[PDB]
Amino acid sequence: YTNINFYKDAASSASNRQELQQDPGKFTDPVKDLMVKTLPAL
Amino acid sequence: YTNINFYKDAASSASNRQELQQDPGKFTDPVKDLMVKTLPAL
Amino acid sequence: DRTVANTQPSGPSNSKEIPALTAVETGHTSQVDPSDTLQTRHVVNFHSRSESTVENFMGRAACVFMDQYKLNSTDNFAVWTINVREMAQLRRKCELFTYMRFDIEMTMVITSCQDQGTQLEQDMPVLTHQIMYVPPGGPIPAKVDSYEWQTSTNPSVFWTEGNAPARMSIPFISVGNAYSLFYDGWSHFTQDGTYGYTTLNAMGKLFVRHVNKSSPHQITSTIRVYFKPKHIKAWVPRPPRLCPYINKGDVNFVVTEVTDARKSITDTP
Amino acid sequence: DRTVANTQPSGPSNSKEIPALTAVETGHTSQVDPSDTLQTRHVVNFHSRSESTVENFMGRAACVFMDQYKLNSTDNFAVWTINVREMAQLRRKCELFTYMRFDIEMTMVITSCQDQGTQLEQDMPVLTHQIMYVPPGGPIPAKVDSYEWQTSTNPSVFWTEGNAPARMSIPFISVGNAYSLFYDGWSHFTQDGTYGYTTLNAMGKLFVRHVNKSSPHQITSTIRVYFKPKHIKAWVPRPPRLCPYINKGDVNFVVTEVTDARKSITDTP
Amino acid sequence: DRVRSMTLGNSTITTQESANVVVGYGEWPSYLSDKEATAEDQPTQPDVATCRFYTLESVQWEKSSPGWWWKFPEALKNMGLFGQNMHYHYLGRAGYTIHVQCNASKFHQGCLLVVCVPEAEMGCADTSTTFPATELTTEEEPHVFTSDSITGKKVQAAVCNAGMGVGVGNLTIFPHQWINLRTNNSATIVMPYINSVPMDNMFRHYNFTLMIIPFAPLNFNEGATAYVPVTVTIAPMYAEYNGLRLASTQ
Amino acid sequence: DRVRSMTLGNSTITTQESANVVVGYGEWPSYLSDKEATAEDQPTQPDVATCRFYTLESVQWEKSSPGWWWKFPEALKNMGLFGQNMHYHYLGRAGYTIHVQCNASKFHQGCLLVVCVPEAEMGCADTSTTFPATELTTEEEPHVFTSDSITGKKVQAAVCNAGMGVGVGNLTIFPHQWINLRTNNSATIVMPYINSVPMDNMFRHYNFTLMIIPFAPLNFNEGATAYVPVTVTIAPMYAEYNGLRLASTQ
Amino acid sequence: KTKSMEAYQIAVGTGNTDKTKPIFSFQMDPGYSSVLKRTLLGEMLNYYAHWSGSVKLTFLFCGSAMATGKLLISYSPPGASVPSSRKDAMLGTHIIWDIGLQSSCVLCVPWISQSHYRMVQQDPYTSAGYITCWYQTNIVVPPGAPTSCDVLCFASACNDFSVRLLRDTPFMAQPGKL
Ligand SMILES: CCCCCCCCCCCCCCCC(=O)O
Ligand SMILES: CCCCCCCCCCCCCCCC(=O)O
Repeated sequence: YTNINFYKDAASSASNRQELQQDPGKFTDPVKDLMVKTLPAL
Repeated sequence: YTNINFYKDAASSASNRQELQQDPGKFTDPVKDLMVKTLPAL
Repeated sequence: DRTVANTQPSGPSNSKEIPALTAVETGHTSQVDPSDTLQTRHVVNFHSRSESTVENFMGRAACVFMDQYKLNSTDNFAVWTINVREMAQLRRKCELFTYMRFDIEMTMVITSCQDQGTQLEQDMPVLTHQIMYVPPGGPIPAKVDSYEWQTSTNPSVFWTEGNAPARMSIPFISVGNAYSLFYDGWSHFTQDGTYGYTTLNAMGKLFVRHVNKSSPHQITSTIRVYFKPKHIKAWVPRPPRLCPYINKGDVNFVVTEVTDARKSITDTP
Repeated sequence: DRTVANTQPSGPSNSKEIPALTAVETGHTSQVDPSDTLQTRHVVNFHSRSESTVENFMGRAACVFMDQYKLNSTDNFAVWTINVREMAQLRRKCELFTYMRFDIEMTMVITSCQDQGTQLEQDMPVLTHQIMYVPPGGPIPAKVDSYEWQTSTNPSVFWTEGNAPARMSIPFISVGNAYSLFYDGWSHFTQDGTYGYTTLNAMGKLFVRHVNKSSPHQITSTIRVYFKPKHIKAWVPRPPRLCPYINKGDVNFVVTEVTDARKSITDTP
Repeated sequence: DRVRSMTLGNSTITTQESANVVVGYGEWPSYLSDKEATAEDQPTQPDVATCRFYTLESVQWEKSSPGWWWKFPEALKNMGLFGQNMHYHYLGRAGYTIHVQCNASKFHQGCLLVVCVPEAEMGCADTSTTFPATELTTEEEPHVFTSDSITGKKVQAAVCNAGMGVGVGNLTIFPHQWINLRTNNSATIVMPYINSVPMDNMFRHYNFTLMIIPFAPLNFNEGATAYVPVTVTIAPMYAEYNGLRLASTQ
Repeated sequence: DRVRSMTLGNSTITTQESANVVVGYGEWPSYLSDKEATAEDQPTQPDVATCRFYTLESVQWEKSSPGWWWKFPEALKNMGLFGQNMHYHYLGRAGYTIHVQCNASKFHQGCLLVVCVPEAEMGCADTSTTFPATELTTEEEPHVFTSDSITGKKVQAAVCNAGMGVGVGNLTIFPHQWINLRTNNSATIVMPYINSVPMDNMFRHYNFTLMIIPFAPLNFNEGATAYVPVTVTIAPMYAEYNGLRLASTQ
Repeated sequence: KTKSMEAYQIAVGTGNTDKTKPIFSFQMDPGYSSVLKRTLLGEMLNYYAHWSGSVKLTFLFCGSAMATGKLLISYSPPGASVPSSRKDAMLGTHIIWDIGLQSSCVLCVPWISQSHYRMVQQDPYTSAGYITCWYQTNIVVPPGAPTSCDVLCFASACNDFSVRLLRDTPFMAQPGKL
């Protein structure tokens, strides 16, 4: 079970509750030039 | 039957009512040194 | 379902490396870890961010509409314009993103109760209800026995009382590529008309009525609708709304306070 | 499912072996078998300790809560703090271990009855009930028509009367690694506050109400909740409680008797 | 097998008549592992300074003595560097070995039960109110049981229920040993760390309680020594501490 | 090369204008070896608790200030767990890193000399008598020099001789650094353990003395800030202790 | 100041008076402490009932380029009273910030807790510590420069932060129909 669809329509399906994907780099690091933590920022 | 799960969650499962494991040595024999029944205790 | 990062052992250090020092004018958030500034041991973390996902966060029913219709003029049926800006509980959650795509799974709860009168002796059979979704531009009924109720093409659901609540699924039915919750524009090209998100909201209406013709004494019913978004995708996170809502149509607000007042700067309760 | 040990044949013996003699000051329980001190035959035992397991022992529903709410101020809804120290039948069974991990399978039974009055003529449709579990720290409703009842995030169950009783499953929701039934400590770090297990119990509240708005005459309902632990693990067995319970909050007791009085030391009934 | 010698730190205990030591539940105390750890810091691990025998005050076993109890680990405060580290540390872990000494001649009779009850909870004499924290722990002298029902804002010290609402004779389920004057004069019990959370504050939590109850009354004839002392010695083992801050005055 | 970052324990020091750190005599501090050891016991070696930066009280550098001196390691007592271990331990070993901070704008001028003198001995103003131990060490405030000859049962605090009977300008032989307001605002000196015996009592022996003497007087015009503070921070390193007994009240 | 821009400004001064008193002090608890309750981290934390991980706080010095000084910021683990002197605050997790070209320093709280998770609501069993700041050295400015400057603080979670239990936020209420 849990992987059998009894309805042809795609909207008639269970929610995707077992997906884990992350990408925090979009907001935390938006700078064009790479910054190294050990090296001075400026 | 009896081994098919229709729900993804693990809590949504039947109770484990066919398990038999015992370990009475924890309480009956807590002594550090081994004691032999035939041999005198002290 | 991966776990969070583990902690790495550290020791005393004296060198020219400066992980702590940084510049906040660049617009970058520092990535310093606790091991970088302190001596830490090695621990294995099995904690998982499994319930912080958008799909799980939005995956729970919430009330969107409530109205009453009676069985004994215009009080025999209810009319609702499908919008998600009528209940504060779900409005605040869905205003954290600018654009969103999702598929709703609507359900309804219908209850009936006899009205208090001088004479209450009556015997009535079971009751039945009909719910009809009129597509945008379709004819709207004006009476309980109007001709629009025969749903040749429009969807309809019939639910006899005493059974399980009805449930239906609706796909992405937006003209654009996503649902625009916030729209900064005017309806007309001359910068006139209605300013707000009402222009882009073109969802149809909903009609509920009693199938039974009449009762010896008045009976009133209440319908509650719940929505659950699934297969959801979100874009452009937004800060949470501080001020309480005033009107459903617009985002007008009153001046509020950022945080609760404290006695002094160095006051620890 | 293995069986118990079989009996081995024995015969007359005269030697220096002393299985019977032992020392009880060591803290060890003697392992003497009946064959060691008597002449026994050979028998095959097929008896199995299959119902003495903790999982089977705890695997049976027990009543945990009972209250009444009415349909016609604060009597229209019931509030319960989720605790397992309110019914003696299940409290005694769960106090034989110090720490335990388990998953409950809650079910509810709801019954309604009309109240005795001078005028009883009424005709009412079926009734519906809602049960809401408020997580710790969540807002608590103060009225039947309060805004907290729309469960945007909190769970809820709707059960129309006449159908099968509702059932739900709840996982391990404790902050620590197990449920501490007995806690020998104080809430505050200055050795003050409340002494007992109440500090560690942080479970949320439960709310039950009537979905129907009103009835011509008063109607009262009663809800009973049953819990069944499954996937259970136990640690640190404890002696059974002798004295009857006095208060749910604490373990206060009165002096009792170990055993029933007999006429004399050599009195056989 | 009667003789045994225990050495820990700079202290040594020697016994000539005793029984085999009892390890609590069959598990020797050890250090916390990385997988089971939850904290994120470098724990301080003193070895010789905070892990050694500490001899508590002694008590006299009279003929009518009902019993005594101690509530560790708070009783071990203000002694050595073990208590000092407790004041400066929010969290800690430790294991203990308990040695109880009581000696008599061959013309004396009596029996003692030494048992460690984990998470023992004491009820008040007045069921409608609570008692101050001084009654449970004093940290200097043992608290005494009683042979009759008592009243007030105090624990029910009746020996029949032992203050826990359970039978006194059923306490043998927990790790225990017996001291019979005819056979032995010393009892030793090794206990591992038992708690729901990996680490907890020592001051506000009482892990275990040591109870000594005389099942057989002490009896002797004229001319024998009437002063029989009972002494308890405990030694912490595998002490670990996480979290450093200012000292707590308590 | 101006920027430098130092991390020890749970404390971190950041500087943006400084010079390369000076290691005392070119040897980094380390632990005692077995061959060079003389004691017979297991040393206690705290790592995070007793090896971290400790910021002392600050002082104001006025135009007429003659200078100040501090006598470690006694000045480091009663601060954290470093002082507490000293009371309970007869012997100890440690190394130190000294960081001195003093900042000013580009319109201020002045120079400071920071030098650590090992085994510095101070003579009395009255050559025929001795001074009490309070004059040498107070453990709370810096002792001040003077620009003229003084009298009494006190040390000769004249800046000309510095209290040691030697020229003030010849102190550069010992490890030292200079703080010039035009160039730098922080000085860092790392010192290893220097003593004739491998270990010695901390209370009764003063290993080294930190002296700050302004060779160039501070000068500024009207409108500039007149309150220039000087702060000293020291962090013990590789602390080791042998010998445990009752605490010493001193 | 809760309805203005001065709530975010931590004033600093150059003087000899009150140099032994704390600059600011507040509770580390993110769930209910008024200082950081309504921040971005707090707002998402109020939709949940359990939390774990580490938090990092950075400070920006908004002053004249000619000004220089040092500051001491410390975190005291729970179990004792709030520190009242710099000698009490130097026995915990502390970092010394030298104001300069970088103009920012980061302080990290290394998740010191007895259990794996804590509770967002205030409960005596699980509580965090206190954050305090002190004067390592006074602030020195040249003549012709502003005497007083300001400091701003930013708070964010680390990479080991997680929340498990799901509840509703307590910051939203609807008295009547909109
Ligand atoms: C009653 C049976 C027919 C019901 C048809 C489905 C109800 C129509 C709702 C469609 C719109 C759903 C999503 C809109 C949300 C939004 O406006 O952002
Ligand atoms: C009514 C639908 C929602 C119901 C949610 C489940 C009920 C919450 C109970 C959770 C705690 C169960 C186990 C606690 C036992 C204990 O406190 O030892």
